[PDB]
Amino acid sequence: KGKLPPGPTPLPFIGNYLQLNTEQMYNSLMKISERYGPVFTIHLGPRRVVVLCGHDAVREALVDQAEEFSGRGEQATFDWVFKGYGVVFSNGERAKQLRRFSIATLRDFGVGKRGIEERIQEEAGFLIDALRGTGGANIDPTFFLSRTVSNVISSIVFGDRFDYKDKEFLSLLRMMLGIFQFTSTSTGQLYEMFSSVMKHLPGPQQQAFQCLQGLEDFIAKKVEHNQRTLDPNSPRDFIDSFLIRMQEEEKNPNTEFYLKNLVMTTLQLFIGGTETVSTTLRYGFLLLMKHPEVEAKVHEEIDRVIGKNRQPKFEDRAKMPYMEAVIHEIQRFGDVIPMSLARRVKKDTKFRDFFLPKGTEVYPMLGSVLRDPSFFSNPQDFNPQHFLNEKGQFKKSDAFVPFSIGKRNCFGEGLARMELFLFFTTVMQNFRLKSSQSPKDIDVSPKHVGFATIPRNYTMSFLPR
Ligand code: HEM
Repeated sequence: KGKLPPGPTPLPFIGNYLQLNTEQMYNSLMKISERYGPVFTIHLGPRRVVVLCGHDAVREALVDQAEEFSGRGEQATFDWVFKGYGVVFSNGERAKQLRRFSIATLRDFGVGKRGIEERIQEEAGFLIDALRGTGGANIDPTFFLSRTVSNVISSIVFGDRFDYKDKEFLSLLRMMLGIFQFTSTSTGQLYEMFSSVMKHLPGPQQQAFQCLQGLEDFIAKKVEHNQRTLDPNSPRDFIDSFLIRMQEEEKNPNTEFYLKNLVMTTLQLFIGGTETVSTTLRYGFLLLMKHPEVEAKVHEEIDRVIGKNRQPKFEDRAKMPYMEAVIHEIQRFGDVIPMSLARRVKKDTKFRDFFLPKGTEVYPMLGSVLRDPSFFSNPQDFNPQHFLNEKGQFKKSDAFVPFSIGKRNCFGEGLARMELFLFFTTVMQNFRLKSSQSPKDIDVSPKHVGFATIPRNYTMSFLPR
């Protein structure tokens, strides 16, 4: 039929604003889906976007027509500081160049090997100390977790970990949490529509830019330091590596390796490798307290497979199917990045008898995939059985796509999975979770759902086993 997907009729400038709700974009987009189908067109202000709902539609596009959908779309709040630079929000040659360099530079510093595992196990041991540091008192786990997580990716890029007491470190973590929380509030989602005007007006968005400007300034600082303490044959970290390449590409006018890409790519890995994992852990513990029966089974498997003395190791997962189903169930229910990171068609495309012209933005509704009623029997509930078969063995699912799928998929998935398995397991081995309220009253529903999925604020206590 050679034509763009159908959808609600837009008014000038505001688009389909009146047919949406900034506080609940996902729900609003799904409602519209009920009427136009799993694949439709919506206008976020002047942003013409094609929405993909359900596993089938998403896998077809991002995987079956991968190259066609390999373009990177936009996220206005982040593009405020990134402006198309860095590996995450760049396109074409710039993205091809930075992405390839990032993956390799990550493998050279241990990602996917013994070095990174040992670094994660060491940081895990530091979390344990910190948790015992509480003496079982009821606390907000938020920053206990992000400090631990952030130090993993920090080791890669900045060269070493941060001190848990380092106050500038706390400051940087508050900025990351503040930014992810803002992009999920209705104002943050309204800004996705009217950034052209909102970026110049007073309001919460300004505070969000300050936090981004604060993380950039910090990155710029560290880079300068590395720039004047650099050993061109011995790179200390990601930043030194990039610098090496930069010096090596000075006589090339068209290189993609210059200061701005270094700063942004770094700020992106720092933020990306922190908040997403931190949020996942934070939500997961909430879910475990809400479900004692599960915490109990996790303990049975941990005690049996690992014991109480040695540290859990990554390979231990092959022997812990239940613990594996849990982490998946946590990522599925969590739905951390509900609408993934926008994609855009790299060139005119024919999709399911629809025409998508070059440049069209795409919204892969990963949340609609993690809950596709056709791959999970009770999508709305937290049930590890979703990833286990009859004999209690780990069962994979094609609908499991928290890291998205396709050519611009999360290349931090490996590190994230190793972190999630080592952190959850090691904490569960050493503690039992005491929530501050009767399980039945615990609210596991989200506080904010926008660019991210944010669990509700809560306190708990870690009692020694
Ligand atoms: C449990 C944690 C994490 C989740 C749920 C997650 C999720 C995502 C998602 C949904 C995307 C977009 C994929 C697409 O375009 O189709 C993405 C992008 C990416 N992630 Fe993650 N991520 C996590 C952890 C990490 C970590 C630990 C790192 C860093 C080492 C990281 C690095 C990135 C980067 C650099 C991109 C952009 C890739 C590109 O543009 O080609 N992520 N992530």
